[PDB]
Amino acid sequence: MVPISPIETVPVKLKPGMDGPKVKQWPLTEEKIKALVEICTEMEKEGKISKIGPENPYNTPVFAIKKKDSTKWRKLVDFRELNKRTQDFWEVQLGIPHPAGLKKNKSVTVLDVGDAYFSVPLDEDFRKYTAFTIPSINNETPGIRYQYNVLPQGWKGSPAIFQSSMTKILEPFAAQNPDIVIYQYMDDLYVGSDLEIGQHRTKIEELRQHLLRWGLTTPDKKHQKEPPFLWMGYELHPDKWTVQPIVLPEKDSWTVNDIQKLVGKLNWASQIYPGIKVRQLSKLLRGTKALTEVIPLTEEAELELAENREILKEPVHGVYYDPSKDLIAEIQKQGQGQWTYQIYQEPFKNLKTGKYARMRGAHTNDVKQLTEAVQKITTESIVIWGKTPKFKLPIQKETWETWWTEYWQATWIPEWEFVNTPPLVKLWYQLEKEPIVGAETFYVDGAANRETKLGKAGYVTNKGRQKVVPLTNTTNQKTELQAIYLALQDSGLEVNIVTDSQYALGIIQAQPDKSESELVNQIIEQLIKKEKVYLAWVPAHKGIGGNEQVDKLVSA
Amino acid sequence: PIETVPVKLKPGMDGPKVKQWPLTEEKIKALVEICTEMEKEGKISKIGPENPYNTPVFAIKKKDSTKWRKLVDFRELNKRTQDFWEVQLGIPHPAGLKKKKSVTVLDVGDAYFSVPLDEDFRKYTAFTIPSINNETPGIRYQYNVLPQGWKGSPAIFQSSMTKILEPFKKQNPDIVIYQYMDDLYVGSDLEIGQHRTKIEELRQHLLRWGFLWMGYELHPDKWTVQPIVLPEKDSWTVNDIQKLVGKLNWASQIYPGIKVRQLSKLLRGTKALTEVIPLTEEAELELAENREILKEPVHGVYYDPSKDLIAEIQKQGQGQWTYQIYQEPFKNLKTGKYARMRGAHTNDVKQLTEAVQKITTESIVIWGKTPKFKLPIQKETWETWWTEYWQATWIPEWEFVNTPPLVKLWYQ
Ligand SMILES: Cc1cc(C#N)cc(C)c1Oc1nc(NC2CCN(Cc3ccc(S(N)(=O)=O)cc3)CC2)nc2ccsc12
Ligand SMILES: [Mg+2]
Repeated sequence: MVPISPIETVPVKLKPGMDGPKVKQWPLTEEKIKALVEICTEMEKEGKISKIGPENPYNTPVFAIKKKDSTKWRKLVDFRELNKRTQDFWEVQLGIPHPAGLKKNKSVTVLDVGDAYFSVPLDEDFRKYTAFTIPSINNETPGIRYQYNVLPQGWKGSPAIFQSSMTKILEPFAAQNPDIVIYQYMDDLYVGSDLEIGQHRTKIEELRQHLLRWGLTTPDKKHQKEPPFLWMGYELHPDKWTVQPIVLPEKDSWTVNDIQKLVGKLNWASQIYPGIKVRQLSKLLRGTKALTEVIPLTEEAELELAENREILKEPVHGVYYDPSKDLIAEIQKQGQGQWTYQIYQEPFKNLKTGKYARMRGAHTNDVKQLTEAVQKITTESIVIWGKTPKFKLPIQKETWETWWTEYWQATWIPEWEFVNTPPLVKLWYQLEKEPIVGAETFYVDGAANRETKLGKAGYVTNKGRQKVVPLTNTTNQKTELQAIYLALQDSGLEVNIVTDSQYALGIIQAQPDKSESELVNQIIEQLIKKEKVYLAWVPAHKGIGGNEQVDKLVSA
Repeated sequence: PIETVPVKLKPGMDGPKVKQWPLTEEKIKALVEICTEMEKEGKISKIGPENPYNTPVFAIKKKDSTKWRKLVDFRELNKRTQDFWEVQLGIPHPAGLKKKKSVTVLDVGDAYFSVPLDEDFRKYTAFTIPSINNETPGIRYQYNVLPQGWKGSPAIFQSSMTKILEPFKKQNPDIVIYQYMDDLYVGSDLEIGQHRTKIEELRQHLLRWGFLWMGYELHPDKWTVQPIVLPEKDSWTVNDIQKLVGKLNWASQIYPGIKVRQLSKLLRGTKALTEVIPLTEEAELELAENREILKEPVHGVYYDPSKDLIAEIQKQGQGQWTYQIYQEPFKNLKTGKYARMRGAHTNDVKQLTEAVQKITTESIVIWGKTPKFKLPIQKETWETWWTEYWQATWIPEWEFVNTPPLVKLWYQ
């Protein structure tokens, strides 16, 4: 007998104040009972479960199930109730590596750790909670009662505890073999290296010798898979990676469910297929819960789809990461709040691609969206590669300098260079810091009746120009913007405008270049046409000339 | 210190479960090295999957230090940890500290590693060194001793500290020593030559009781509320008077008695913004009377220790930053302005981050606690970058201002 090391037990507890399950065993046919007795007798011989006396008061139901052609019964212990009552665990990370962060390992072996799993003992103090009962034939004897000694499949803690147990066992082998990589995925242990196949086979043998210290046998995975590996929705080849086939269906009729699957496919594709766009296809889902509601496609959603079909006609691939080369991220503006990017180390050889869509907002501008895209890519790059990329941005250095030195918020973007790839991001207007000499001065105001919703908007100027416009179905805030709009419409290329509207100032000081308000948009279009605009604010109802006059004109 | 002080969470609360944010490779490598040595010294231990808690960790560099340092973000654990009345009912915050001519800040967080943490509480200090690209599971640790940055540590360690210091205090009764989290604030009224000596005499005294060798030098000499000032001009344009009336209208929310009627009178009509208006005598008097009002302190300003301190910050341009600390609006307890932030002439976010730490330092000296910040920055930009410039061992709370305040002009 070769002594083997025990696998360290994880102490397990029920949630505070909760007891173990006490779920009644269902009745089963004579046929299923025979099947379950046979299965459990074999599990018992292998140490997986143990018979127990009648003192244990816990119970979880057991079932017997079949398959279409596989003509034998399967055991199923339903641990849902126990799972509700088991403590939380540090879970197996939901995150998986992104292929573009992987580095070349020419040699890979896949070991099956299915059998090692059953050497992981279940905390002895917890086993009582896993009791189950095989009902007896004709219910004329006591049911056969078992509990688990190993991690039950289907129980809440089994994946985290199995994974942690393997990691701890593998750790010394990994640290003393820095030229190999090891990655576990359920019963699959992937062991890779960039060594000549002979030296690699040796490391694999050394790994097997290591795991034997715990009595673990790990043979190669049945029916060794030829390249590429089909992993987590990717195709991993020795020197390149892509997503698995992206096939967009043809359809006369699209439902809310069909469009969801389409965006998901498109979103999956967008990590390597550059320029994918999903706005017009997502706009068809705004607010609806009926998933069979046939939503006709807009001519803009058809265009978008057709554009994505073109992008998807041919497979593209990414390359793996080379730590010795620089990491570069390039961004393009696509329109309607959409942005695309490529990350690469060599021109024309993308590590991966991606996209970024404008946040929901009343107002926005292109420089803010570009900044947000940069922050997203920055964070994604730190995740994948542990470093910020150098950026190539379609914004002139002088445009950026003007923006951040004058913008009221702090803002930053990391090391970057201009790439002259239209359309370029620009500032569409800039207000003056001081009043303009020789420019006419418009005092603007608007007001509305809260009940009738009737309003007025207008201005008076130092040249005696004046305008008041009656308005229907409006609000104070809206009349205040309308007044500014009228002053812009009716002035020369240089204009001083005086408002008392804190609402209007707050909007314009935010420097939007687009809005969900047509009126704000009309004001932006006027600003773009001016040469110089000074916008000044005064408190309302303080007797300030000009302002007092127009306030009267519009307040009835 | 063999005996551990029992510590619990607040009633009905579980431990923190805060996501670890992604870290650069150089920071990960630094944390691996630091934590390997800490594990060898017994300060932390690897934990298993039965521990589901987490607190974020990152790596910093103290002001002018090339050695990486581990910083655990215990903000969630601290709010979940029982309130402490450790050895008494509380240490009344020393009002004399802010009056000392010089205050030196000493990092004494290393002292915490000599006290063991309550064995039943350790699981709540769990933290993860993350992997790059999710390629390995994070390295999972918990603390065995009092951790730096945790609310419990100064509280549990306070008996040991007061004894370590008593001989020094007995000898220097005029030096104020105040502890906040991992820091000691040592103030006196001597010249830096004697003060440095004392400071070096204190760390030596600390080294003989079981350090760092670093120190920050503050001069809370003139920390006050900066007066509202009005322009003094020989010729006022329409625009100048409009700006003055707006500023006075704002000041009128703070100060009773502010009047603008006579100044508004000057703007009778619909005048060009650049037209020069002569001040009448009535308007000159009104402006002088406002000027006199603004020389007095604001009425009914008092600190209420049961309420949060609020700090607002404005970017003024050209490396200048203004800020106000208050508990209720228009009742400023302190106002200030910073310029030429060190080492960030081209980086807004670095400047803002340094202003946030300076203000927090001032807040600890004056009131013994940190303010909640209203930051003029988009959340995504701040969250991406602030850890890159952080140099303090505490971290305050903050929220984001997305609408430009009209008042930036008035603090201009
Ligand atoms: C080893 C492994 C396999 C799979 C799968 N499925 C997934 C992950 C996450 C794995 O884990 C790691 N993978 C790597 N690199 C990659 C680089 C690209 N290839 C694909 C390939 C190469 C050679 C052959 S071949 N010629 O032998 O047939 C076939 C397929 C696999 C290894 N790096 C790390 C670092 C830490 S974990 C980890
Ligand atoms: Mg009005």
